[PDB]
Amino acid sequence: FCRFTAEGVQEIDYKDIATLKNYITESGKIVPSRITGTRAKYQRQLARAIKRARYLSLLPYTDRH
Amino acid sequence: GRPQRVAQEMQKEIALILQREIKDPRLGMMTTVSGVEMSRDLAYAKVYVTFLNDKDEDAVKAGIKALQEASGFIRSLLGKAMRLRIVPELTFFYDNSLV
Amino acid sequence: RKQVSDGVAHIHASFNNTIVTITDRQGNALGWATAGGSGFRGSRKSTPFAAQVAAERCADAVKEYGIKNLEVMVKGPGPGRESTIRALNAAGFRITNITDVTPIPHNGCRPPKKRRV
Amino acid sequence: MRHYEIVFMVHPDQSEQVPGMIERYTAAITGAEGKIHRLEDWGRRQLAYPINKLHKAHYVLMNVEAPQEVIDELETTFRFNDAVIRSMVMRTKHAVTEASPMVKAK
Amino acid sequence: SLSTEATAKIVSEFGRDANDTGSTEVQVALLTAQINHLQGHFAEHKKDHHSRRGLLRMVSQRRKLLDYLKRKDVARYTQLIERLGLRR
RNA sequence: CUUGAGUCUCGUAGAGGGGGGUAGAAUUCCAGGUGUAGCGGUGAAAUGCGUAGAGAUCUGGAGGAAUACCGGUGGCGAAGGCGGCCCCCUGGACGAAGACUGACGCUCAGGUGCGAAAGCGUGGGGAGCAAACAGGAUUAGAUACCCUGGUAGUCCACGCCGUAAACGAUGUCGACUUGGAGGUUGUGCCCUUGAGGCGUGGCUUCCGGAGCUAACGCGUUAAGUCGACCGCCUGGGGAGUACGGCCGCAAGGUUAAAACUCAAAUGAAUUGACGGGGGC
Ligand SMILES: [Mg+2]
Ligand SMILES: [Mg+2]
Ligand SMILES: [Mg+2]
Repeated sequence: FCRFTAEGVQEIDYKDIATLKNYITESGKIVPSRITGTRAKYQRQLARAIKRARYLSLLPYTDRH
Repeated sequence: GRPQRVAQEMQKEIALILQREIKDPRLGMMTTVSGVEMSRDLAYAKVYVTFLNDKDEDAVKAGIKALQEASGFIRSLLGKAMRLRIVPELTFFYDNSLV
Repeated sequence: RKQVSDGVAHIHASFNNTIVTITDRQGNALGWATAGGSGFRGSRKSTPFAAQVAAERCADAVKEYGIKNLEVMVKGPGPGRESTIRALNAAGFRITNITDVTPIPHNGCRPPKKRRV
Repeated sequence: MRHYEIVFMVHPDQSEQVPGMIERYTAAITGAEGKIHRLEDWGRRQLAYPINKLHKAHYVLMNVEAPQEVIDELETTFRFNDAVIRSMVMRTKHAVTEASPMVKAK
Repeated sequence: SLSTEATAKIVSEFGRDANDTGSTEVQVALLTAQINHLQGHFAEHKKDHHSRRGLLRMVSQRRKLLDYLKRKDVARYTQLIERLGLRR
């Protein structure tokens, strides 16, 4: 439902933890655009971005760690 | 085939799909299946599932229909999970596990 | 001997087997309950009722150190696991939280073939 | 030289050399046509997940149009050296000199 | 693959002018340079058959051009073949 | 001659490829700690396995293997196919815009490659898994299925091998002809403008008209209309066989008979019966 387009970012800087946290569950699983209604490329950009931030320790693989 | 024997194997498969593969969970809980009652030839499976939803038909009803509404989709799931030509008809029952 | 007062137990909510253990707050698990160990075997060890009754074996160790709080974990989706949690609430020990921590991998381990009719 | 955005952390405890090693690293940048288009440090920040049983790692960032080789020895250095505790190196389409979500909080 | 700058250097001499970009010569020269860049990749990466697939797509291409040129003016062909040091 | 063809410049997405890194779970092992009486197995046991203290828990390590969510008609590809993150190398696609070249084309026998898994070779490597084989649970054919183990294999590197229902069971290219709903990814315009309104490309999907089809259906991503080239078949069984060649180290593949035999083989649909089914 065109919310990333409202933000206006064709390329999403991955360092945006606040947006990433909304797209991340308490477990840390990525919510799909089925419910978030985000377009695929951003969906694509976010999934790769979450892993790299997770590698940098910005995002938790899972709280249990 | 032999229903009382295949029941143990099917219950494990039913639990795995129920817990990790849900996106319309009115239960929103770890609902646990007490038992299953497959017919001869496994044509019909009766799944008796208890609800971690405070054991009140109010919350339980939300899921049992949710259990029934997504059956064809979940049918595929269990239907492509034990190489079964019989995809069991799915039925759901809150169990009075507590009396 | 030494009081802990902050209960922390580990259960193994497997299908064919049902076993709880008592743990110290800093790991160091101390004492345990095996429903199979009660003499229940086969279907009887797996019965949800056996898991519910196994509370007394867990309770006696908890009573020896007199621990009260409840921070316990569930690993494995055992049949009627919620009923076992109800039995722990029926006991009336103060409950702080229960953790649904069935371990999920990334598919790294190779699974073994499923059994067939 | 080509664009990059680079971030790593040094063990928080070894922060004595953290201010100098940066430019001591940019010795490569400053000494091999390194056009550092931006650099950021954030300081000790609690790790979301512990790495090597460590917490509050010393966060730092770099933005350079750098040649193919310099980055290599630069990261092998990190691969070589041990004060650093984890590393990362990613190419960027263009140079980024805008407040980053870490600093933009300030 | 290439650098636009190398393509511009080839276009300036092989082409009559910078705009002259379709001339068979200006075409085969670019293909030959591309093959040389791919050959360096294959020296350590023999496994990368997938990239070899394109490699074929061009050696044959000029091969068609050569003929098309050769059947058009051997004059340029004759010099081209030796200009590009090919078919020696 | 320039629209076919192709180049340049501008981008643009993509599990494309090759290499090298690297992460986190998981599993096993090992370390400890605390902590035991079991444990796991079945329908039940057996089988396994525990006071050496197992089983459980944390803490640690080692190893190998694979990359959850995302993630799906979603892409990438000639196809087989491609699924953690990073970097190096590299193929192709596409849009826009303009120029350049000027028929530079298509198909392809022969040809040369490409190539799922298992398999062969050498040396590797060894989590987990699992043919073979092994212990307990047997007689309608138990020769068992089930559990307990388990080597090769499964991974690597280099080799061979060259087949799979390698399947859209639909050769390649080009042109022509009603719709609608999607997806995807371009990009123009016009709205501030998201959204919105006009577009306009690419690719993909589901209906579906006409048309075609034995029927089934197909249906602008035609099985409609056409064109060009290639490939193939001629009742069924014997039979993709004997044998000969070729290839392969083998395994083996490839090539491909004939003898004899028969009145059908066989496709789609249709109507019913039954049942070891279930709803009302
Ligand atoms: Mg293999
Ligand atoms: Mg075949
Ligand atoms: Mg296939």
